[PDB]
Amino acid sequence: DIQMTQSPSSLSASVGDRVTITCRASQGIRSWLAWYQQKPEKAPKSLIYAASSLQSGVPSRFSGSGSGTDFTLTISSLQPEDFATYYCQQYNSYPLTFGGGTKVEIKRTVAAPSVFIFPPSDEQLKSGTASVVCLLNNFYPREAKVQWKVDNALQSGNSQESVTEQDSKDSTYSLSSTLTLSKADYEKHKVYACEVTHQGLSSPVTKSFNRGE
Amino acid sequence: HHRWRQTWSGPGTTKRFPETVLARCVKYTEIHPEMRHVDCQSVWDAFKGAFISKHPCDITEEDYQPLMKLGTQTVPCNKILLWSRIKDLAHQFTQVQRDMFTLEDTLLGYLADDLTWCGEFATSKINYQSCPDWRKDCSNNPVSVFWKTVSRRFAEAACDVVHVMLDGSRSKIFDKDSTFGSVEVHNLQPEKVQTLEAWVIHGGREDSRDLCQDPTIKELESIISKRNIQFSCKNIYRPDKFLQCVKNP
Amino acid sequence: QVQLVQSGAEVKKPGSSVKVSCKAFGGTFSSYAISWVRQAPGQGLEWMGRIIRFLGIANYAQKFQGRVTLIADKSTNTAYMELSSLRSEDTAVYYCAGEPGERDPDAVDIWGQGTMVTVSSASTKGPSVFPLAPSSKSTSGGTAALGCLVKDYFPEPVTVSWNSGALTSGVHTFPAVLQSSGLYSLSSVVTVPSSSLGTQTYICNVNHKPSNTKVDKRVEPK
Repeated sequence: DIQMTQSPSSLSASVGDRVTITCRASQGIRSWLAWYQQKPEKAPKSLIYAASSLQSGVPSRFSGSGSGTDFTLTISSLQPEDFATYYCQQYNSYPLTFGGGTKVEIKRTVAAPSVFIFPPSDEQLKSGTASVVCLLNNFYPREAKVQWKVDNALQSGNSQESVTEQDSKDSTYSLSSTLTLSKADYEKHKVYACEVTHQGLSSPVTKSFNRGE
Repeated sequence: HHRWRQTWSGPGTTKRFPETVLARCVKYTEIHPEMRHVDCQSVWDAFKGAFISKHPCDITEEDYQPLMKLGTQTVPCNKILLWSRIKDLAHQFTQVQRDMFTLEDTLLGYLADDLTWCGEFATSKINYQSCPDWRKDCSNNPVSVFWKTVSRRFAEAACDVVHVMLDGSRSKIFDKDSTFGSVEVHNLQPEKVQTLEAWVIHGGREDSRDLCQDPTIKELESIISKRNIQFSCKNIYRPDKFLQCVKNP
Repeated sequence: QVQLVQSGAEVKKPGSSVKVSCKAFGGTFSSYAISWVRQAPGQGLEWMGRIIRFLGIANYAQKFQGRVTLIADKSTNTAYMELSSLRSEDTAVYYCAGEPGERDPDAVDIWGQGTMVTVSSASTKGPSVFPLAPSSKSTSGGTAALGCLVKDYFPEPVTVSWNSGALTSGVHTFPAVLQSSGLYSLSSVVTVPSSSLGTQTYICNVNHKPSNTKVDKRVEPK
């Protein structure tokens, strides 16, 4: 297969910026490279074919360059509707292969998370399960680490997290992390701690509660 | 500038030309779902409009522009077979290799293939009695101008490896004054086209020699080398065996 | 104005097959070939195969050869992708797309809206909805975080609103996680003025259409 490598994986930029993202093929593909745009929960949209040719209706601020192995997509002046994921695809030969994509996200100032912790509800504890929720609210950049600690013992394999898309108004991210134990295992321990690492915090912050307090 | 005259040296407009062009358009749009947007009556009207009520030595490429807009067809640039003076085997090849196109496998080429047509100055009448011969009467006739106009656009559409079939038995394997030699080769786009690969088809001779060093092949190599396109030449010694072998790829 | 329109979302047991339709509407459909691409949740685009409309001949990626059939019958206006022997890892949005035919193969210029296909052994189940109550441990000065935990449902999706859609500002409804159980879990939170908590009613409205489950959960401090 022809391996397509896109760089960077993520790009932070502002409205009015000149933005250049790259796509490299592991073999020669002549000019048979396409660019696609995709936004969250929506189908891709075709931008470029044959390395440099714009699809019908694509704004003139989009351009493409490259022959052989190394390719470029340039947005001359980034507009609000251009924040999206961009995919390259070689159609030189089979199988048709895609790059891993470049997310173009909105640059803003570093913002530390507001860290909130929610013990399990009494109604859930009746059903025999304990879900402990740690909320990291409105932070930037997206890169954040959550570590669960139960009586200062680091947890592994018993938590799942997800992250919102970048907010439209304030350009921040939020993260929810759920620790799940049995009622039996929950009622054994006392101190439930969410430890958060992020660029906006000079040292890691712990949010914690004592069970039944 | 050509002299007014009512009789020509060439065969007349093919019997039932209007009905044949319309029927071929209908048939082509049935075979090709991607061309069912075509209004075949409109295509015929544009075709008729190109040559009717004109002296058939005063035809221009501009006369065919309405037909060329309606007959606009995207053809896979990397699947093109050009040919010069060997239409029979070129068409046999694309009947086997159905993902490959000669000009006559496109809508407009399919409509006009093996047909003759012309009109008359100062009347609305199609001339079924005679039409101009390219050599004996005049170069700029309805048939000749049609094939020049469609051939240039077809050649411009080509990319990657373009194949051309040539007749190795002829005194000029590559003739620079042929349609291939005078129109098609000079409209192959550099970078878009990587390579022109000539297939030189051999005849019946017992003393079978490498024909790819022939001066007319060197002439073709020189033309496409100056367009920054790579040249390849293949001897096809047994075209009957080639056509049986071609089924695999 | 031409668009490709695909069939709706599918939920399939492992070992079953799915047939996704792709029909052109609203203009000239001059595509030489129809191409199929899939996207697993949170992952990139993967090409599956393509079919040339006038010939009905298909090219397949090696990993889908013998599993996928593409149809584009010349006597009807609908194309199909049939994927058989479904596995959980076939869970993805499936896209049809049109190649203009400038090359064989070509870039796609038009995409269908996509068809979500969930492959799972799980059975339809409505969520349990638990409050995430505002407390001192979810307050920063004048602001309090509260929410709802929407736990153990199948399949996707769920919709969450606050106060019947009247509260949208500062709401974060998180992407669902697939638990080891095969059931989904989602949290929805909102930030509200701390001084409102005694007075203003906050209710999360959870709708799971597949199970016909509607839950209203009042979220109040302890």
